[PDB]
Amino acid sequence: PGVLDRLYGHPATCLAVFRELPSLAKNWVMRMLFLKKEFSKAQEESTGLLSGLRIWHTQLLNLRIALLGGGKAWSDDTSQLGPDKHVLHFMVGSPSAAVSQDLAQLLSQAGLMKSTEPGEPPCITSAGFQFLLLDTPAQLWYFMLQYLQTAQSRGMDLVEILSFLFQLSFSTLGKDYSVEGMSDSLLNFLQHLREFGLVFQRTDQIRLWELERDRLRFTEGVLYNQFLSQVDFELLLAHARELGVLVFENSAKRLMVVTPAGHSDVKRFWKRQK
Amino acid sequence: EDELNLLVIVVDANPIWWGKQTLSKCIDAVMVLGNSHLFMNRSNKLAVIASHIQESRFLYPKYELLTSANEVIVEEIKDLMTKSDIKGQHTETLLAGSLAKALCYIHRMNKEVKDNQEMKSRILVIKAAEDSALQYMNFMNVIFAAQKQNILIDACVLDSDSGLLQQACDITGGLYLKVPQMPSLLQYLLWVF
Amino acid sequence: MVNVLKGVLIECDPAMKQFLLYLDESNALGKKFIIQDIDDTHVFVIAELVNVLQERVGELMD
Repeated sequence: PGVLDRLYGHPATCLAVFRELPSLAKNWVMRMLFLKKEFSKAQEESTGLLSGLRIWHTQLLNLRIALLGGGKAWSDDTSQLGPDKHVLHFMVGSPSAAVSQDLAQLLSQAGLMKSTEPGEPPCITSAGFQFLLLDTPAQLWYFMLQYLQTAQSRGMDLVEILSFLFQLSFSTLGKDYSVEGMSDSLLNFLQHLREFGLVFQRTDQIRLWELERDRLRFTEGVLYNQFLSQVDFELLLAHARELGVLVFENSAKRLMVVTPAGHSDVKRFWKRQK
Repeated sequence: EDELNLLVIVVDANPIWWGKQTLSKCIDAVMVLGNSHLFMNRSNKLAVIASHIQESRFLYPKYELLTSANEVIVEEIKDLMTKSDIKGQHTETLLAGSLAKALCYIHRMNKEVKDNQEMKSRILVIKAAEDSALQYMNFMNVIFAAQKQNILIDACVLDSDSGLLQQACDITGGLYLKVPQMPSLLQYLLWVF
Repeated sequence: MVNVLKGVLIECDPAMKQFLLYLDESNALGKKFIIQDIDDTHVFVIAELVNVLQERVGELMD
């Protein structure tokens, strides 16, 4: 028994040390998970704590029944912690943690319904800017939140959940872009939404890579420069295009050179100052 | 689920657990494993026995029963904790006795089942202790009985060296694993066998 | 030397095709507008708007 605190303690130490900057915690948190845990954990630094928080519910999957109930007891504490904490990394952590608590079925639907966290997932879901990585955890959270409700008879949350409807504009975008990953996430939302509440609701190809190559063919959009007053002004203006890497061509005997459109302006500025 | 399955778990009680310094945790893990096992199929049953230093004792005897199983196990082990056979006062455990009890139970369950169809059973030993020469005849007797019965004896050695158990798995056609990292006990139970 | 600038498109074709664009330039109707000048054998200063036409015509032509 005495050994238990010591061994697991060392990994608690390791996680503590490289807690701040990256994502070291995930593997170590898992080990930590098995061996009032939540109450004690709360004091420890947030990141990593959340990581431990995330994996522990997952890990549960007799005494087990006792464990779940025990977890249910301090679901609020984690929830209080989840908000307030709220980078992409952090954001991923907060929803991943929330998602995990949701599958556990410990969270109270009421309470969840009126909370900032639900607004935040659809907010990121709405914005085009969010990266694919944030998107997948946001999506997963939503899916899990709906999954949590196996009733909807008594679930205020399955109202706010409706917030998925807002997503369609986002799916239109995303579709416009070739972002398959984002679209798939949307479909999962839809499918899951329908699932919960469904009851309530009513060679040959050789020429095809050649036909692809016929759609690519080169030229560049470009400024030409001529009638340069003396050689020093070709060589300055030329060297200052070459360090900008936007020389398409040069001929010093012509006193003539070519810049593609993207560095017309850095050349127009250098031509004015010096 | 068509085949009834009885898995008997023999838990080595030896105070070696002190070295383990936790027994409480080991019980919690074993309980989780049992619950999963019972949940997998209706036809699964479990029996739990403790191989203590002094003697072997029955902790418990279906999944509906699990709540009962949990209480019975916690209570039974606590009684076992007694000072006698403390620490490496006694290095060995009475595995032979435990196996004998297990085979008796399996036999009885089998006869009842015989009225019906066949039963499949296997014995799992969680072994902390060391073997001894005096133990050889008794242990082997039980082992050979199991092999003849075609009942596999699997063993998970958390620590110590029980060669006889290793031999037991080989003869029996069971599985033997010496666990590196005893805290990973739950994974071994689920994954290993 | 920043005397004069001219937005144009710089075509970096091969020593085989360049002469067809020139040919395209002459002996053509509504053309000859196409090439500003031949800076190098490989490169030409050309078109802008004409580039779509030059490419397409080359495609259609052998």
